Amino acid sequence: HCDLPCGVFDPAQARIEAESVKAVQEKMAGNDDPHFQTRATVIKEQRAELAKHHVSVLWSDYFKPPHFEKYPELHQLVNDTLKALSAAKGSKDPATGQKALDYIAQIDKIFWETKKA
Amino acid sequence: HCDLPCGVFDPAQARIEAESVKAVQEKMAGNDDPHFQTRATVIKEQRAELAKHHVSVLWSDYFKPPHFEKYPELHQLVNDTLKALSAAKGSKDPATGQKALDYIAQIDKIFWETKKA
Amino acid sequence: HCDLPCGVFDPAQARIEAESVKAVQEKMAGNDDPHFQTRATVIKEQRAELAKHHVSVLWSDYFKPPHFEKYPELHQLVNDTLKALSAAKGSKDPATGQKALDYIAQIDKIFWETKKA
Amino acid sequence: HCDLPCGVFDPAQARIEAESVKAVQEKMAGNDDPHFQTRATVIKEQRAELAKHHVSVLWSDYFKPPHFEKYPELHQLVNDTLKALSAAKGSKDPATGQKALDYIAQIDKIFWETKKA
Amino acid sequence: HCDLPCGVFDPAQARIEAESVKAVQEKMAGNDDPHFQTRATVIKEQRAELAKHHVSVLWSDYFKPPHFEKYPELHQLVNDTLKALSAAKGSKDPATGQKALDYIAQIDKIFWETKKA
Amino acid sequence: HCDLPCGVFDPAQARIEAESVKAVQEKMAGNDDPHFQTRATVIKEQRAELAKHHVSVLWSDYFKPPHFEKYPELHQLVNDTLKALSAAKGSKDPATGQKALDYIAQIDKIFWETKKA
Ligand SMILES: [Br-]
Ligand SMILES: [Br-]
Ligand SMILES: [Br-]
Ligand SMILES: [Br-]
Ligand SMILES: [Br-]
Ligand SMILES: [Br-]
Ligand code: NI
Ligand code: NI
Ligand code: NI
Ligand code: NI
Ligand code: NI
Ligand code: NI
Repeated sequence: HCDLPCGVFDPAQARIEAESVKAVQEKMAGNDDPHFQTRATVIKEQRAELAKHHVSVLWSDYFKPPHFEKYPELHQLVNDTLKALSAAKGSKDPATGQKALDYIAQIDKIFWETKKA
Repeated sequence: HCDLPCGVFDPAQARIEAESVKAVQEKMAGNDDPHFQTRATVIKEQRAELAKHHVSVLWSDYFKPPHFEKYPELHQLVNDTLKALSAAKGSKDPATGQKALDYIAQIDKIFWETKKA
Repeated sequence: HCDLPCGVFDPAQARIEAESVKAVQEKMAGNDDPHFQTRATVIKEQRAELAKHHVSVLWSDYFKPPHFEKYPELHQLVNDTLKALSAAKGSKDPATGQKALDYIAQIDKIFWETKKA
Repeated sequence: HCDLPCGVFDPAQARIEAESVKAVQEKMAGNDDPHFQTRATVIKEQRAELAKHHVSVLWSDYFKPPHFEKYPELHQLVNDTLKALSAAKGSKDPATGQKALDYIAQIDKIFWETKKA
Repeated sequence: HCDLPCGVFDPAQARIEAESVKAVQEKMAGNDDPHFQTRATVIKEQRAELAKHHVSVLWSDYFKPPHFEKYPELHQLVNDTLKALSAAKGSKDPATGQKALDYIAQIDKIFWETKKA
Repeated sequence: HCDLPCGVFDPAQARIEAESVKAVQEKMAGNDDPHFQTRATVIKEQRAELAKHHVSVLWSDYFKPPHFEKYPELHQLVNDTLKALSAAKGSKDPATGQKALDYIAQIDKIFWETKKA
């Protein structure tokens, strides 16, 4: 994931960050204190950006042309995932974090498929 | 490029960082001091990574589905640029820096078209 | 701008980040959602800080003593630009973003002159 | 892992970075090219520091007084893990990476036990 | 503080960042402007996290087994300090900043004792 | 130092980073192992950049126009300090770290003078 190549990649990195995004959204629903809301906004923004970086890294650094041929929809899937993450970043609705988790889950399925074969 | 959205994008950001990459490769042929070679290596890894970030952001944050219908080669183009920037990161040969610039120039051409219509 | 030296500089880097600052200020007048206001605030703080970094780097890493003899107001100009960017960071008023851009435009004019002779 | 608290933590974040460390060390044995060795060293330093951050965050933000009560050896385990990561930073021997991984595994078991309550 | 080892550490780095935390908290009592409160919250989060990094680095990179031997309460002191910093992150009350500072002062005395040998 | 303004500034931040630069230089003189040299180069580059950021921050964010009038040589002093730090960054000679420490010491003298009055 580090560009050597070192060869170690796992969508879990994108996932755990996007799970933090959703968790923050959930918490924001429970406590309207402006200072808390602000800190939640700060943290959500950071985690969502890290999730994007991880998803982008799988796409540029791990996935190769044979993968793009086998999965013609992967380019657009990655793009939509990144857009979903930016949508979650801009929203307090955990359903937006969940949508981005849903997309990452589709990438993860494909990822582990390429690991078998 | 900050994800607000703020709507301020320019592939010049990627290009300037990719220019630094090619310039650093060029300097590496000029001075065999191991300390200098190592600093050039540090700097090149960082600038190439920034270039990759700028390219990725254009793709995810600036380009939208209408652009992708109009330019069906754009997803693959962005993927190629990022892989070219990875190849430059791994190399001392300025030809690799140039190849990354050439891809960026193709993104730049598409980008300014989308600013017209 | 990486300090190798690589010799690749362009005040466009500062300018684009300062444009994002003014754009974010402009958006803040458009949408009173507190969550949106807070994200705009996060993003503006970051982009202004990047702009300040780019300006500082030009001053320390690109401009050299001959430039300072030729442009004796340049030190104070750079100081003013950075303080203008701090003032924009602290404000929602796009006039502050504009003032920072105006100073950057003066650095830009000096910069391109030094590229000629 | 972000400090809201959001309550999302997983020692897998430290693991994955430490796996990269070990993977780099192994790659260093098979390509004596000076530029490659330098890049491998640069990347290793980065990923080892990320792994440390993730371990430190678990210890400061996730683990709580009753955990330190139940596991009187946790403080020292976390300290030994961080030192094992620094030892891996300073070394090309994959045995050092592996030792860091063995420590993170001890943290991972404790972590998941604490999530059972 | 960088992990060479270079052997240059000073708890003053944590102190200065924690002093900023407390200074922000105090400033928050005197300007109820929503934008100012938001920026103060953003900056506080950043500086508290820097202070934590500096404290964590001391503990992992500077302190050694004989220090932990001589000061059996060091592990818990460092943990309490990090938690005090998180409490300051989450609060507008300068008493929380001050408590973080009082903990860093306990670390600072121990540090300087260990530099006497 | 954080741009609120919070009002907390201390040249010690620049100093401790520049002291790390010098310490690394000293160590590089003692151990010619290429892996160690590389890691030292990495670390020195990072610390020197952080020292520059701190010096630049005093200059833009702390020092004000009354200070520049009272100390007409301060602008150029800061510029030369930053250049000295970039010189140390590019060198393994600790005398270069010491020169940058010398310059910071001149800034520090002025800084504490402005704190009295
Ligand atoms: Br890779
Ligand atoms: Br945007
Ligand atoms: Br340069
Ligand atoms: Br937490
Ligand atoms: Br150390
Ligand atoms: Br300030
Ligand atoms: Ni990797
Ligand atoms: Ni933007
Ligand atoms: Ni450069
Ligand atoms: Ni978290
Ligand atoms: Ni150090
Ligand atoms: Ni401050």
